Amino acid sequence: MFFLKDLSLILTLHPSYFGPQMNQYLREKLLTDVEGTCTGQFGYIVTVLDGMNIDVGKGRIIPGSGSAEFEVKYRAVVWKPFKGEVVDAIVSNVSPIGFFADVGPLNVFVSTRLIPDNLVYNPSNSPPAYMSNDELITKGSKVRLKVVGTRTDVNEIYAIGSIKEDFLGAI
Amino acid sequence: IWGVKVRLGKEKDVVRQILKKKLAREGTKNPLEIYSAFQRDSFKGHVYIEARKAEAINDALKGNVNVFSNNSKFLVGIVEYKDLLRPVKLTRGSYVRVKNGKFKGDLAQVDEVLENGLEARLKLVPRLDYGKDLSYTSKFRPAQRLFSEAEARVHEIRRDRDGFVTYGGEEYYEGFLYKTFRLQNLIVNSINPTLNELSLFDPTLNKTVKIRQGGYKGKIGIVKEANGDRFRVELHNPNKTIPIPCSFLLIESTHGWVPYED
Amino acid sequence: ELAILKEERTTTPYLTKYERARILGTRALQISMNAPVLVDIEGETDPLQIAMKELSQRKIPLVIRRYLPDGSYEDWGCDELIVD
Amino acid sequence: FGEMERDCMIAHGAAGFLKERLMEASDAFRVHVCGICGLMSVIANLKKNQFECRSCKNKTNIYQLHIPYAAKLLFQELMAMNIAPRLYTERSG
Amino acid sequence: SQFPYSSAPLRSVKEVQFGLLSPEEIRAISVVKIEYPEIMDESRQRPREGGLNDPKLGSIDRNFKCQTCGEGMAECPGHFGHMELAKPVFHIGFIPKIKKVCECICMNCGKLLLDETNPTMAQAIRIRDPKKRFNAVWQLCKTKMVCEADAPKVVSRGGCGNTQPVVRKDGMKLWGTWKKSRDAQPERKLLTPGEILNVFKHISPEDCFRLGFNEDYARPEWMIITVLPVPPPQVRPSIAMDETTQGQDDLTHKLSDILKANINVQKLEMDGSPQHIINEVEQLLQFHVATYMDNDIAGQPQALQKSGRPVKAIRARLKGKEGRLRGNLMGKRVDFSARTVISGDPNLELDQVGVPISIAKTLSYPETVTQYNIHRLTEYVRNGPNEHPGAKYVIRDNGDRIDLRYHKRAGDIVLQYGWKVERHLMDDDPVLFNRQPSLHKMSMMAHRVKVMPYSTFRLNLSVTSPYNADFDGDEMNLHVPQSEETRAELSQLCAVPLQIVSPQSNKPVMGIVQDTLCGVR
Amino acid sequence: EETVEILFEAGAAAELDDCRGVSENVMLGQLAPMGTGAFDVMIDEKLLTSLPADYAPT
Amino acid sequence: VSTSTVGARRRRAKQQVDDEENATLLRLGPEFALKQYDHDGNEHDLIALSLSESRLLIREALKARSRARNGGVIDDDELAKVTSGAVANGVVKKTLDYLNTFARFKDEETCTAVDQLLHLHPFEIAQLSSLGCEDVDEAITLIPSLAAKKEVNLQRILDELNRLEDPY
Amino acid sequence: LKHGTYEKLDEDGLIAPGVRVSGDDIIIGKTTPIPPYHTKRDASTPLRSTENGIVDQVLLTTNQEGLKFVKVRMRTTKVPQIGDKFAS
Amino acid sequence: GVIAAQSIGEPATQMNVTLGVPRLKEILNVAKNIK
DNA sequence: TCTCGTGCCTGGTGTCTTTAATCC
DNA sequence: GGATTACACCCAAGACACCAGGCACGAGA
RNA sequence: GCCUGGUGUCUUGGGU
Ligand SMILES: [Mg+2]
Ligand SMILES: [Zn+2]
Ligand SMILES: [Zn+2]
Ligand SMILES: [Zn+2]
Repeated sequence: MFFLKDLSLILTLHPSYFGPQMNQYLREKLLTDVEGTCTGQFGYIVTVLDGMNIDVGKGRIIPGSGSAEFEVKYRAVVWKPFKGEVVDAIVSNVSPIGFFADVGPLNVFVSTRLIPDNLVYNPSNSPPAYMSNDELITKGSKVRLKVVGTRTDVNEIYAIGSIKEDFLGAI
Repeated sequence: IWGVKVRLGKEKDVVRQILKKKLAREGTKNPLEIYSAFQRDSFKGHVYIEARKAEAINDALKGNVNVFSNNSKFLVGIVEYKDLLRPVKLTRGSYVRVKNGKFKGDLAQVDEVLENGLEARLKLVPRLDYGKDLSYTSKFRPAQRLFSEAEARVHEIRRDRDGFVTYGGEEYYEGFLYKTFRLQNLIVNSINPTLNELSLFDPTLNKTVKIRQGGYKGKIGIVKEANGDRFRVELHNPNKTIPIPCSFLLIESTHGWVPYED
Repeated sequence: ELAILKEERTTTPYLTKYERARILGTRALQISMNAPVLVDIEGETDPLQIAMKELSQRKIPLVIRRYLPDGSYEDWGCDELIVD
Repeated sequence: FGEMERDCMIAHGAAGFLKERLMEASDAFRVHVCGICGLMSVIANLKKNQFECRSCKNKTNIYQLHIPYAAKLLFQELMAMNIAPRLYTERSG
Repeated sequence: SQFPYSSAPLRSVKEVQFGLLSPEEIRAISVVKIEYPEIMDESRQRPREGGLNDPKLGSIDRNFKCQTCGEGMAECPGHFGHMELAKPVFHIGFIPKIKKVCECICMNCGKLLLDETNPTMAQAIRIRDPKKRFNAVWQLCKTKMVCEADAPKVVSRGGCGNTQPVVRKDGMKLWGTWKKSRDAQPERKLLTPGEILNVFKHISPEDCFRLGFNEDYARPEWMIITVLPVPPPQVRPSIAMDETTQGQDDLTHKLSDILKANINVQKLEMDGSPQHIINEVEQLLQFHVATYMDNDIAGQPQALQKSGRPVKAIRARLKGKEGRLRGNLMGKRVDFSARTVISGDPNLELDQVGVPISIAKTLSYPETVTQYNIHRLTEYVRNGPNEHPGAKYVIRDNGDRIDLRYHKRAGDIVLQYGWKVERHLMDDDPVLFNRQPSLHKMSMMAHRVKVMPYSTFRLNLSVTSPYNADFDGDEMNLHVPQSEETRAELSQLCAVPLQIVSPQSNKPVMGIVQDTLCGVR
Repeated sequence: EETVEILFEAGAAAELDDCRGVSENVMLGQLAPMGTGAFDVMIDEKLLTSLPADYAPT
Repeated sequence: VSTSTVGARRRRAKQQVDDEENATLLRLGPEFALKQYDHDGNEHDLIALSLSESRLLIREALKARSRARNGGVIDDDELAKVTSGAVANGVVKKTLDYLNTFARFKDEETCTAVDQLLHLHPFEIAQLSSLGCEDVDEAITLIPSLAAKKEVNLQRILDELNRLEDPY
Repeated sequence: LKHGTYEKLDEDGLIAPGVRVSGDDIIIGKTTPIPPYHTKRDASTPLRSTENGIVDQVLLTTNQEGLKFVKVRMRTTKVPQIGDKFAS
Repeated sequence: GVIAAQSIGEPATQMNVTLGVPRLKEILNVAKNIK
């Protein structure tokens, strides 16, 4: 679920970096450290808005160490999924214990006891799929699932889905 | 029944003293009007005295050096009497903890008890040295390890039966010591098995030197530090340790002071 | 919010002895960690000496944030404060 | 460095010098605190790089402090007498 | 820098929030439950789990890592345990406040005896300071001698109608005398901690605030102790009297006594309790927990060690000249200091101090290596720790020190920018000089070092007056600043010439003296 | 004075210490708001831009 | 590490279980409150973004930055190489391709039409745009919060969404 | 073991008279066994760090309890210098 | 503040109405019954 | 060879009664 | 009728649980 | 082949 968030990062700068392009170095430094990373508090930080024009403020000099501390306030595109949110997906793997679906950055696992009985795993078919008569779940098939639980590793978050409900499945 | 506070450890003495006073005054014009007195181990520092009047309690204790002079006696309720006189395990195959000797603190199985009923034969993991330093205490004992009869055979033994050896006048059967302990020498209650029990059941330093060149020529010293090229000689003559180059030293050897050919 | 605009600054325009000592020490420290020096260095190579030379030519690139009792503050650059 | 020498450095206004004397030149110590409950209850394994205040179930809002060892000692003696000294790093009014 | 890198953000302390530790919280931060007073496993090495030296509490030994944080003994702060008490006991520090709370509330339901309907009382709740408000309330409610079931129709205030007792303190026990409904017979029974504990949990949140307590930080039932926090071994280290014999800290022995006494309270309620015995054993648990925190309780004998001297309780650890606050925090012993007898020298400048060579080789300053001094600093490294001018350590950016006493390949060191060399003290370095007693600010002035033979400190004679120094045996102290920032602070604020005129009497404190003054006439 | 009594009383009434005094910061080992510590020092990003371009951070 | 405008969150006496993220119960946690504040203290509505808005902003930001990296000099696989590092290359490429296969209105002409049509809690308004629906019956089942609001237009919402929707 | 030199001790564990000693040198070697090879712990006595001089005399005897007992007297000469104190 | 404290205390350390240290003590101690 | 007495070590647990001023 | 207050720093020499009960070893009959 | 721990609590006598 996408949001725009106004964030900030404390950056410590060694004194040997105190030159006329200090701000431009910091702008590159902010992007390298923040883009693509995930936190349980906000989700995946996809891209930062207006990176080349961010106002970094003034740097506080740390007493006793000489290094400088900047509070870089910024605005980013963030992606965090939520429990209860119904979403579409693209299946990445199919296995006897369910399937794995890539929803953008991460992967969601749906287990077998939350999958309807009429969807039967068919390995003999070429290519392998969950099949019916007018339904077809191959890789890249639009499927509609609902996120029923979010677990947080603070590095990557893990969400478990379900297709054991009305109107969810292939379309 | 009144309770009375007495000096710790002197409860039996006070009970004794009360009996002597009672018996000595029987039939006189001033009998001690108490019926009984007693002291329970579980109730440290107290004696209980049976009578009809409080004054008799004061009479029983008068002059007793083991009793606290403060007027501290207390009344017991009739409904509390019998509990004051409540008198209160061990089965073959069960575990106990030894309370005495080199095996103090060790877990042991109860193998059997004496006919009379006093000492119990215990099965114990031994703490032996195989006579290694002979010509024991609980603080200078050995680690626990099952008896090994071939080790005893090699190093220092009487066979008595299948898997039974008498070694240094103790009996070991299938690796375990079987030894009699007084029942009062084992703990049978509230034993907590331990983790371990659950698992089981430069060549010129410091040599004397003479200096042959420079302002300190002819003086004795000792090489205190020889890091490289520059030595540290602790001169004898003034209380100072000097930095000195290696070309300047003579070292003592078997025959005199020798230059850098040592 | 807390910051006071340049035209409305009211604190003293002279560098105090305490501000001077902190500026010299901080700038000295940065030079010994190999910060770019803004003046020519001739014969005087001690860290404190170089920092004192920069001060005398009004070339120290630092700003004093003077806190007032209520928590508001006036930022003054060391380039604009008068040094006796 | 007694109480009377402390006062002399205040009079000189040499605040920077006084800080260094009583920390870097003596018994400086690093502690971790929980950003929520403010206690020194953080369990910090630095080679595994994982931190957790079990009471707050908090693995993200955690700060490090530099304080005198004798101050760390003081707070643990206060905790042992049921006094909670909560160290917060921000004001609120 | 002496601290290994940690990704957690570094911040300073802005606020200290005091309060009480709830029973629930004590268990939440505890890492082990403490039950057995036997310190050792069975005197066969490795201390007993669940015992007072359980290794989960921490390491005070150089070779055992902490089983909770994995860090060495230097970094490991220690982790608390907890000790469950069989029966709740009073906190000795809070008894007189507990006593005050009893006269304020109803001893059945716990409601504040007065309402905003009382005009003077409505003024008293407005008082902003919690302590003064609480006192103002109690000053009113003290004379209210019955908890009214009815407001002062029948309007009920939640009261129970009971008359309230006059509570009196008798040592560690509180006695309440109730006036049963002219004069009749009153029966004062003992107000046990457990009885008072239940009453306190029923106090409403709204009355908790009005009593000056605080719902989040100082909830009033937390003044009664039900679970005791067990401090880690860093608070109570062992000492070795004669190398292979170690005695325990006073707290370690005292915690053993509380722990033994705790087991015997469990040993009573399941069998032979002659009631009059329960009161002697429970009071003794109260006693040990009291003298564990404060062993200067007025009106009763002190707890004694077997040596006969009084036990060092936690309260006594903090007070007085040698305790934690006046002895280790407001002042403390410091590194990079020196002391010797002083002598005068007229042929030194006013702001110089002559420093003996031996002292100058022991003290050091960590100078950062830069492009402008790298050649100069390498010369010091070759000379080593024993030839002056020399150097003692080379410190890398990671923090590893190279000890130049034992480095036999000293010639193979190449210095990198950003490293540090701890060089010897050298000419014109500023140092802080000081003579006790420091009666005024010119007892501490910065002088410039001049290294000299012989073992006294040399002063130019005209500075003897501000120090009130002379040379009849006086000693003085020297302190070496350890960084670039403090060198500049010394020379630009504390230096001798800046101190010639004193603010005390707007006049100089140094002049020409003794021989030079006699001679100049 | 009255060292331990102050601290017991401070606990029971949940006192907040705003750390503005000299003594508070000295015993916690932090730079005290006095003399050289009575202000903060910031880096003048505007004045650095008058330096030549070969001094620039990459 | 990285923090936001929202601070403190000091302890309160009464706990709360309106924090657990549940899109059905409009619980977005403490960071995604309805009223946020920007880096100047100004009040601001929560910014939830549909798939169509998000595709335009992210793609624009990447090519404007790419042009800036080139001193001022379409396909998703080309736009993702602007990032630095294989970790960054992965997340950005997967997000565009995911949006490439589920964004109905893939251009700014149609998107601004959808923008004006939609521009009452701000979260629900964003949900309706992301989840395609045919009829009113399909919207209130999968999104059970639209039940008791009594303000449809829903049908004309879905009709315009489906009519603007290009064939495939 | 202590960091100082042990090379001035004779085989009886005692240093002999006439040997100059400096600070931290061991002059009386003594060990204590470690309870339950490589079983002992050093309990030796070093010369005070600030001193030097010559060992003058070594007393060897036994005490009231029958164990061995030693005393080592060290002599040095102090020569007046800058800083020393005098009085009429 | 500290300068004031030292400026008053230092002269006192070297020093029919009451004068000197006993009188100084009455002031700081703001005694209700002076001598 | 057996029994009794003495000495040493380890474990557990206290008690005959016998410096002066000030303030709150 | 109760405690708390009573300069600062520094040096150095001079000291350390008791009693009772149980078990083991040695000597004498 | 780098790391490297020696006590405390008092009392008494002294120095400025
Ligand atoms: Mg003198
Ligand atoms: Zn916490
Ligand atoms: Zn630890
Ligand atoms: Zn009531």
